[PDB]
Amino acid sequence: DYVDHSETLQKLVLLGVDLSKIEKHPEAANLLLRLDFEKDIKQMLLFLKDVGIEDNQLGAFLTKNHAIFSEDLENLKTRVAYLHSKNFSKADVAQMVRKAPFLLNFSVERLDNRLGFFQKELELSVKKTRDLVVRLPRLLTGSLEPVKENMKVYRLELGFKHNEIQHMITRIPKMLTANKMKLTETFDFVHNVMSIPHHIIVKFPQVFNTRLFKVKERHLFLTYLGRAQYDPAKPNYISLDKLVSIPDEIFCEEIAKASVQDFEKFLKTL
Repeated sequence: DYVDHSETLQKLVLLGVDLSKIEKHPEAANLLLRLDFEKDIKQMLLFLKDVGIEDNQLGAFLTKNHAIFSEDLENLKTRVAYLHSKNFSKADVAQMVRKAPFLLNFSVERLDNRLGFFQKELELSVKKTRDLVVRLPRLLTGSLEPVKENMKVYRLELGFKHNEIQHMITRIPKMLTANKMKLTETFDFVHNVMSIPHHIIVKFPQVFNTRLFKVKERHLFLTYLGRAQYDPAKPNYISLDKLVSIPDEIFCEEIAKASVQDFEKFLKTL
C-alpha cells in the first residue's frame, strides 16, 4: 500500500502539507495514509478553492486542520451557507476560513451560539461584531473562557470602564484572549510605573500588543535622560504610539535625543 500511496503523498508534499504535524493526530494520519488523491482528496480541495483558499494557501490550511478530511463535505457546505445568512460576504468567509482553519468544523448551532456570545458579551453593534470576527476569526474557534476572564480582568482588576474596553478591543481584538499575566504586567508598568492614566491607555491600546521589554527599555532610558514626558498637556510630549512603534534609530535621535551607542550603553546597566 505504501508504494501505491506514494504519488498521493508526493502531491500533498508538493502542496506544502507538513505530514509530520498531521502524524501527531494518529486517527487523522491513518485516514490520510489510506486516501487516494483523485478519489478522496481532490473534491475536498476543490471545495476549499471555491470558498477561497488559493492553491498556495492549501498546504498551510491542511497542515493546521488535520481534521478536514473527517468532516462531511455536505456539512461543510451547510456551514458556509450559514455564514452567508449572517451577512458574511464571500471575501469575508475566504479570510475567516484561511485565518481560522477549524471554523467550518463547528456545527451551525455552535457557530450561531458563538456569534451570539460575542454579541452579548461585548455589546458591540451587529456590524462591529462581524467586523471583529472577520479581523480575528480564531475568536470563533478557540476557547471562550479567556474571553470571559479577560473581560472581568480589564474591568474589575485593571479598572477600565465597559466603554473603554470596547474601544480597545475593537482596535486590538487579540486583547480578548491575551495572557492575563502579560496584560497585568503591562498595565501595571504603563499605569503605575509610567503614571499614564486609563484614558490615555485607552487611546493607545497597541501597548497591549507590544512586547513589554521594549516599553520598559525605552521608558527607563527616557527617564534616565529626563525626557519621559507623557502628558499631552505639557511640552516635549511623547505619545505611547511613538514610544512603541518607531524604530530604535529614530527613537534615539528624534525622541531620546541621544546616540544609539548611548542607548546600548544604558541597556547594559539593566
